[PDB]
Amino acid sequence: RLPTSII
Amino acid sequence: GPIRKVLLLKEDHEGLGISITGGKEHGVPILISEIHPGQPADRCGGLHVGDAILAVNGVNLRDTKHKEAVTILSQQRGEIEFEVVYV
Repeated sequence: RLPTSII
Repeated sequence: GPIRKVLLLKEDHEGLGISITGGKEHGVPILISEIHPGQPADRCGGLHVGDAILAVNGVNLRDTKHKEAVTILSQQRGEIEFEVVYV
């Protein structure tokens, strides 16, 4: 449901 | 918890060293979900999994959508100030 981004 | 200001030092060849979740379109804050070992966020000592990122270098992130936050966060260079809170 929730996006994850590696930054 | 208390709102904290935390300084992070990043070199130009590296990322921040975090994973973020959430965003306004999901009704939740930008949250740190991972601190990658040895990368700038880990090294700075003051950022942790579960912290909500309220602002970076004075830019409010409390109402940003996920991808807005990614763009803003990834633009920051050098000595970067975070405003965060662990709830």
